[PDB]
Amino acid sequence: STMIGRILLTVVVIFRILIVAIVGETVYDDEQTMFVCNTLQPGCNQACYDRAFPISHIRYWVFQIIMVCTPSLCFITYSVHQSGISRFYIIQVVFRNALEIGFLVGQYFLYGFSVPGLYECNRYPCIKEVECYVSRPTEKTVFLVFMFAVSGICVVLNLAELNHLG
Amino acid sequence: STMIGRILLTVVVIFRILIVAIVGETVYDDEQTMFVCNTLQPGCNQACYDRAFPISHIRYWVFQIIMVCTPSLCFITYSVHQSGISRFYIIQVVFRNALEIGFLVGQYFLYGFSVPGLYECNRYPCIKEVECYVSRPTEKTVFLVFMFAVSGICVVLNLAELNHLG
Amino acid sequence: STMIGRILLTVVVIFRILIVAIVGETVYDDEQTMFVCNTLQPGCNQACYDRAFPISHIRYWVFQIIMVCTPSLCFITYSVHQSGISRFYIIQVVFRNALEIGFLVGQYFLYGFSVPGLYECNRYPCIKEVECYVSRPTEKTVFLVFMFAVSGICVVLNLAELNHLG
Amino acid sequence: STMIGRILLTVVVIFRILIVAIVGETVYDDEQTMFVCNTLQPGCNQACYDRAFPISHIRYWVFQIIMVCTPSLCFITYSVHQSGISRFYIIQVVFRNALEIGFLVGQYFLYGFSVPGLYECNRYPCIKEVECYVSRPTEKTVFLVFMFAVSGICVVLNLAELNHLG
Amino acid sequence: STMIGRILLTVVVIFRILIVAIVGETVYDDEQTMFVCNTLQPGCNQACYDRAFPISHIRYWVFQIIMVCTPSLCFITYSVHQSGISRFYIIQVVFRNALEIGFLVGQYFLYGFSVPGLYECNRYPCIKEVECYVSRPTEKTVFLVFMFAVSGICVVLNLAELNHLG
Amino acid sequence: STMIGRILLTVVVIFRILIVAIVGETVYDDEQTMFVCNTLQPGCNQACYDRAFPISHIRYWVFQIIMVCTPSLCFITYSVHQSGISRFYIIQVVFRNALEIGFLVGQYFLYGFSVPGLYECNRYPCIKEVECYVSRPTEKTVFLVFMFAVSGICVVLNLAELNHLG
Amino acid sequence: STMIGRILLTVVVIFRILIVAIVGETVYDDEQTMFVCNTLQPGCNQACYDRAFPISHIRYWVFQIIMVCTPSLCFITYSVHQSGISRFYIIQVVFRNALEIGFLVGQYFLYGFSVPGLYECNRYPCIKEVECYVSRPTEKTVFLVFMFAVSGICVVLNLAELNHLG
Amino acid sequence: STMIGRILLTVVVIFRILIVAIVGETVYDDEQTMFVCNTLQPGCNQACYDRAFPISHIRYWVFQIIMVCTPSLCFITYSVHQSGISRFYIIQVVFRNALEIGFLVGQYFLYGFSVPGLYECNRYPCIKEVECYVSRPTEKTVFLVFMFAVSGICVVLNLAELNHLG
Amino acid sequence: STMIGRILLTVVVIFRILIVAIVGETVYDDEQTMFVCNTLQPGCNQACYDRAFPISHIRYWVFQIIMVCTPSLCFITYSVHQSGISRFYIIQVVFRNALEIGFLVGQYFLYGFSVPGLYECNRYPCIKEVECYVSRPTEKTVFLVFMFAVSGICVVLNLAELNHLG
Amino acid sequence: STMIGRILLTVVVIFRILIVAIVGETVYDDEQTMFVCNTLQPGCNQACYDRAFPISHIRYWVFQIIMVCTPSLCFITYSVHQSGISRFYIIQVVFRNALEIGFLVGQYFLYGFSVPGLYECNRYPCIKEVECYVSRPTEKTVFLVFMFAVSGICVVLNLAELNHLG
Amino acid sequence: STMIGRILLTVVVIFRILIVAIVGETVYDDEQTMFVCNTLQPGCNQACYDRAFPISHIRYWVFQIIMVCTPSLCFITYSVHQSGISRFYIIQVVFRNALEIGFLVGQYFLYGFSVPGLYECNRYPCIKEVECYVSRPTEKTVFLVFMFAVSGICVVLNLAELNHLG
Amino acid sequence: STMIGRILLTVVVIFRILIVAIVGETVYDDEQTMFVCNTLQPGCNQACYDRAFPISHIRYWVFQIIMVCTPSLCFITYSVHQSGISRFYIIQVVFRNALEIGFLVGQYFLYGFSVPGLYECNRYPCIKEVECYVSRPTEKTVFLVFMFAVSGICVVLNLAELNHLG
Repeated sequence: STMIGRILLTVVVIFRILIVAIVGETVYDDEQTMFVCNTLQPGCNQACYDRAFPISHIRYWVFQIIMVCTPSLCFITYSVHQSGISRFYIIQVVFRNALEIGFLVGQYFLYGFSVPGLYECNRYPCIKEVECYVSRPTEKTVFLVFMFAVSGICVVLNLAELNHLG
Repeated sequence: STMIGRILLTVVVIFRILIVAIVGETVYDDEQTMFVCNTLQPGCNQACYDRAFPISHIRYWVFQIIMVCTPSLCFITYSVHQSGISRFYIIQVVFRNALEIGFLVGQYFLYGFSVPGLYECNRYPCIKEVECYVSRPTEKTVFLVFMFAVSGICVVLNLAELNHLG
Repeated sequence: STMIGRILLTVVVIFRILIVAIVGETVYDDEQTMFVCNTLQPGCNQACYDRAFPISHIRYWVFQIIMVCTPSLCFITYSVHQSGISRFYIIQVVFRNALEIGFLVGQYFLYGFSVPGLYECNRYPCIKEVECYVSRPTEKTVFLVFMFAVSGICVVLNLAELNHLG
Repeated sequence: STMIGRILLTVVVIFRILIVAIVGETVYDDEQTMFVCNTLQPGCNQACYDRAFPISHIRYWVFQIIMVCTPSLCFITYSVHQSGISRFYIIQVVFRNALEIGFLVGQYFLYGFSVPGLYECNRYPCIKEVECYVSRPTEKTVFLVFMFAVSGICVVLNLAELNHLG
Repeated sequence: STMIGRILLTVVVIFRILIVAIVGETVYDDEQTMFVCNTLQPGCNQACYDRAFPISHIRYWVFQIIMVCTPSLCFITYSVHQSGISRFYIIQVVFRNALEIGFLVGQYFLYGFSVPGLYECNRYPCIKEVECYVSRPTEKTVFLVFMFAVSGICVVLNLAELNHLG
Repeated sequence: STMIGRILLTVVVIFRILIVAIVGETVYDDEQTMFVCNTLQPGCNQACYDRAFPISHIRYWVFQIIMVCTPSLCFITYSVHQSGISRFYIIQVVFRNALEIGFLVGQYFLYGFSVPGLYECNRYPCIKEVECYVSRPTEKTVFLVFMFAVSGICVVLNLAELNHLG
Repeated sequence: STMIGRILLTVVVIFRILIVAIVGETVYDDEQTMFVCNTLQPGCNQACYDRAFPISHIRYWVFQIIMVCTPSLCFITYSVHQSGISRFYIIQVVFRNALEIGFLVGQYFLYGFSVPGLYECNRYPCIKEVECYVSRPTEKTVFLVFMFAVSGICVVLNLAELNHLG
Repeated sequence: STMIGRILLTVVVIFRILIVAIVGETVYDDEQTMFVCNTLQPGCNQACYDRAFPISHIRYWVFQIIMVCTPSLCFITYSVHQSGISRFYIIQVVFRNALEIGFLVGQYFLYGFSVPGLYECNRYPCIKEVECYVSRPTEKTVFLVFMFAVSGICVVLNLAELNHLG
Repeated sequence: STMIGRILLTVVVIFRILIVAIVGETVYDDEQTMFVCNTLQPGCNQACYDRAFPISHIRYWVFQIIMVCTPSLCFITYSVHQSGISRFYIIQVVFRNALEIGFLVGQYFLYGFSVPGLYECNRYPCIKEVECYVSRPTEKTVFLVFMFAVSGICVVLNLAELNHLG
Repeated sequence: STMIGRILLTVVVIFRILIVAIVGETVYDDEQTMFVCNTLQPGCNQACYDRAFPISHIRYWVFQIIMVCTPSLCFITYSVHQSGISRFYIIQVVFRNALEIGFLVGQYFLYGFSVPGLYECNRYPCIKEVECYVSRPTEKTVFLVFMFAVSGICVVLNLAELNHLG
Repeated sequence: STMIGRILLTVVVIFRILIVAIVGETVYDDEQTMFVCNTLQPGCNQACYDRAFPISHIRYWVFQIIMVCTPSLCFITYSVHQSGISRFYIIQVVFRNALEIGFLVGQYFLYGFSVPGLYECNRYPCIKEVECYVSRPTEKTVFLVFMFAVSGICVVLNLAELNHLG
Repeated sequence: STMIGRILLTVVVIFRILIVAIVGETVYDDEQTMFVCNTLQPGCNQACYDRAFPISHIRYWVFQIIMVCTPSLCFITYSVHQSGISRFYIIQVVFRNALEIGFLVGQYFLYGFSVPGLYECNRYPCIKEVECYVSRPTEKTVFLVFMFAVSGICVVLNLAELNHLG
């Protein structure tokens, strides 16, 4: 039972990396070029876009992907320099669990579960409140849901292994 | 008879991957830049494009290509870790068959058999119904038909092998 | 006499692949951005471009290049799995001949021998007949002629070898 | 205690290089295309952009990354040519410390701790003072803070090792 | 004396290839985007550009570079298949000489020795004669002269070796 | 004393190549797109840009980098073919010195020590004298100074080694 | 009682003429210049304006004013030529009554009682139905009501006098 | 019976003059400013407008009005100079009849009975045939019909008087 | 004392008429051409202008001027037809008083005492609330105050005369 | 016979004045606003219009009309001051004849008999020769012919009277 | 001496009225259409024009002309009604003097002695201070000076007559 | 001889007034709308037009016409009030002579004898010197010459009469 867990964890990790690397960068290419607001004021588009999307999804996902694989690099470097291993194993497993749970919660609190098509903006220099229109909301919603599902699976597997070792 | 089946399956898979990888990404490059609607309303182009093409063909095809090759990766990882194999063989064959049939049916229900040149749009903020015009419909229709034919061939071969093993 | 034939065939094939790969993709880059028609109607440019150039030359050439090298891949895979070979040799030679002749005839019937500088278009929504102007006709004509010559040489060599074996 | 220091230093260095290389170049892509000032004067945008951002952040970071790894290259070349090593070791450690502290102080004095959204410009040919608007200030602020934190960690580790050797 | 000739020939060939490959493709990038004519007629820019520059310099140079190295590929393939060699050596030397002289003469007759800054155009649909303006004439003139000098050196060396063998 | 000279020369050469290769090509990307002159005359921008910047800095630097490493290639090819070496060593050292001094003097006479922000242009078809505005002058000035310093260091080291051998 | 009727009739007639002559012509001056429809189709504005306002109010009112005073001119010309008068008097009174009632009914059936601010148009070449926006609807509504009231008063007075004579 | 004929003729003449003078000049004010054709060719609007409307209606009507009152001026001048009168009376009546019939027939042959909303134009420099759109067709049709009716009434009355005198 | 009252009343009336007639019509000429709102929505300018200024000041003043002089016309017509006069005198004085007081109160309730420079508009099709900018507010405020003062003087004089007669 | 000559001369003169005064000024209103040339050069329209039409037809006709009636004014002033008359009569008749013949010949030599629709212009700052397009050529041709006919009639009558007096 | 004073006063008054009436209204026609400010802000032109020119010169001059002739109208009406005259004469002379002096002082305090070509504006919604440019400053300065001189002459003459009567 | 002088003077004066009044005002209508300069600077057109044409010709001519007829008005007013006359006659003749000579000299010194088609302008805010283009130079030159000739004739006649009286 615990034999297949490692295989499934590795396959899920590789799948997530490949999906993020091959396709993600071209959905978000024209995010700001195709953002439009109903106004004649110079500088309102910049402020309203910056308020609507403080950090892009793809930047967050790349950062998370790189950060969640650091314990393995530390373990490999330690083993290479050596050339209490179980203590290092346990510590790295715990750290991986904590990092993954933290990142999942942060994603939920940053983005939610959908991308709406309209936005209401009231930042200077825009006069009172204006309405702005988003590009490709449906595809971005699908991406959000898919990423959340994959991260949940990863968390479940890590908890399973942690409870297996005891 | 069953000897040539594996060779033909491998050749078809490689051919599909190469065709999708080398040429597909540049037909769909200007999909939204060359989309135009007859109107003066800001934000109508975004809504009508999003309603006409919820998910691009190329995204769907890349996802399908990556997803239909996961059982082989699982088998290879299992064999590497080992260094009832027939049980794994049978299970992976069954899973491949199911995944391919599901993806083919999903493609048919998502896209149909052609891409029309005109589109009729009635989404907010567009007033009543408007007419929009598509880029490169004929080439996209040819691509659709070619992909459907290749996927059908793959399904036929997988069913043949499944019935061969028994 | 038959010794040099194989060398010349290989050199011609490699030359064709290199020529298509290095230079072809940048002549056709701006095909639709620099296409213009004399009109004020929205959507007329899309329809007239789609009617004038249903499939781009470069797409056809890439498809042909990939398709005409499949018998070699099948032969290599068969030999690798084995690790009546002459029957496979004869069959693959025949198939290569048929594929090359078919593709040459298809090219002739699709494109002809030149690219004109003006086009007359009468497709909806354009009112009556309009005149449109093409980008880089002379270079494209040169490319067409060069490709036809190379394909003819390849056909001649394949027929020579087929008659040599008997 | 001193065993883990080298591992952590190497991991931090690799992390910084990867973060700068993979994501940084695409945040700053449209820095000058999306810079706008409220005026009708030709040439005012160029002058005001040049005054606001004399050197881009990414150029400075690439230069610093390349410059802080030169002592290692010198050491490797010396060892290769040889094929008082401790004297070279001490000297290169000292030089690395000095370079890192200098670069950190220079960053602080060049950029500060945030990127504001508005800029006030009074350079010829602009008449009196004008107001200009910046692109993506929040993301750039986050990047600044992250880079400062990483560089501080590196400085702390280098000082720790220097005091360890004595 | 004949020892250094081969070394100088190889170095010159590699230098020419590197110069053409690294820098040439970006001087000619905006050739047609920055071409302008003084007129209000739609379609006049296309016709006048096509008449002024039938084939780009870079296309011609790439074709020549690829074509002048085919005898070496034939010789290598012959030697590999073998695993009267002097007859092949002599024949390939003669063919190289002929190809290089032909290409040099063709370049001279196609392009001349300079690129002027103004062009006078009288092609339909332009009314009578119009004046058009070229991009980056000085750099292109420098490139032309440099390429001519290199090709002349190559021709001289090939003739030297041909006379050396006798 | 003469041991470290070779190491420092190699490190400086590699540093210069890396700096030119990684960052230089993107500072000069928009040189002509963001060049503007105060006028209504068609064709004046082309003439004034061509007069202000006959050859780009990056082209000159790439050419110099490639040209100053040819003696090493000649030496390596000679050694490979051999498989009076000191005569070749001395000759190549002398040639390297001459080439580097010539290129440094040429740079000084071509470009000077700074890039001004305004330019005064009086070339046909511009009427009398006009004023034009440059993009990113400060960064280009910094680049100029840095390159001059590096080249001076290289010249000093080469002269040192030449005097060392005697 | 019948003495004041003639005075009131004359005063009302003069008042109507003055009101129409002095102010009416400048409310309707920009009727078609400030008419706008939401579309990109050439020729749609003309068709939709022509369908919304077949005849301008001011043209109708001028025609009516001129036509309702013809019997007086006929009577004056008859009297001048003479230089059964009661028969002419009765006949002209009857004709005036009939003309005024006919014109009032025609106005009601042509225009109604208000001018709306939006219009829905479905005439060729407009595609399907479009929305258009009117200029100065409130003032035109006030004018309509005022004119109707005045005409009603005139009709009442004419009927009163007709019944008075018997 | 013949007494009322003169009165009715005078009243009709005055009515026609007043109608033409007060209202006609402002319907045709924007005839060429609001004329539009679907094309990008300079000079096509001028040619197509000139071909569609060689002479404006209002010019023709003013000319006719002035020309049909010349016999009265001649008669008055003759009487003033005198200060066979019946011969002059008869001659002027005949001339008036002839002029009025000629002008009515000319109007019918020049303009017809309606103004269409679309026009098809094939004059140089327009390429092939184009479609153009007219301003205020309905009002102009009403004007045409009204003028024809009035002129017919005038002709009938003149013939009546001519037959009365005998 | 009562002798000068009539003279002052006549002079004030003539002064008001002259002031309104000579200068008023050219202050309000460009009221709608120079009205601007900050928005990209078609049709918002029309709605917001119509809501801000339902009836122009000049139209109201012309109507009032014409309406307040009708009793004099009635009196003159009565006297002419006659060719209890005191009863008519008293009645016309009373009617003039009532009309003037009513018009003054109506002006106060319609317009107030100033014209502001900014307007806030929330009418369909404008999205939420927008800001619009007025032309020549100061001059229009001066006009308003001047007209109010003149009308007040007229009312005072009419009341004085009414109380004088008793 | 000579009695009717004076009447016909007066009627013709009055007719010419009325025709020129009422209609002529509005055909030529938009002469320069609707003049267009195919070019991008600033200032070419002004030069080409000034070269095509040095003096407008209407200016010439007004000048001629005023100048040909001066002898009558001189005669009237002489008679008024008096309050050899035949000598003045003869002299004024001769002067009128001379002035009319001179003006007719000048018209013929200035304008010819038609107005063409296209014009070829080669004046600075236009580059080489350009093509320009005229407004309302047919109506202007009709006007030219009509004016020539009227002037010819006037000349004939004046010569008739001159020969009558003897 | 006092005889010529009245004649000169009348001539000066008539001259001033004629000069103001015939030419003044067309210098100020395009005051706001040709007013321009260097900015991209909507609504800044309106505010800055309103602040620079609160009341137009021509409005002030028309008001003054009408107001300074009221005493004569009062005197004429008094004389007509009469059909102590010296008391009225003296009173009207005094009132004329006071009105003229007041208007001259008001002109000086409102406008000064020149119209500058540049204006500096700092009113909302303009950001900080902007620069605006005036139309026809020199002609307006000449007009100002001429009007001041004429008014001064009038004041001098009125004072002369007042002192003459005593 | 002196009898005809008065008649010719009156006729010339009336002719000049009529010519200036009927035609002059419409040649200069579009003087500033059709003035263009080759530049991108806001405010340069205003400054350059104001420098080229400080006072319009028509304003100067109207002022001169009004000013040269004041002595006659003074004489008429004196005669009317009277109802040494020769002293007034002589004085007014002298004053007329002086005024006419002064105005002619002023015209010559202000305008010269022709209007050129190009203008060179160097006023702030224009950068250095720019070129501007004038509207209708030939017609304005003709007008200048005609006016000068008429004024010269008037001066000659006035001097003749002055010498006649003695």
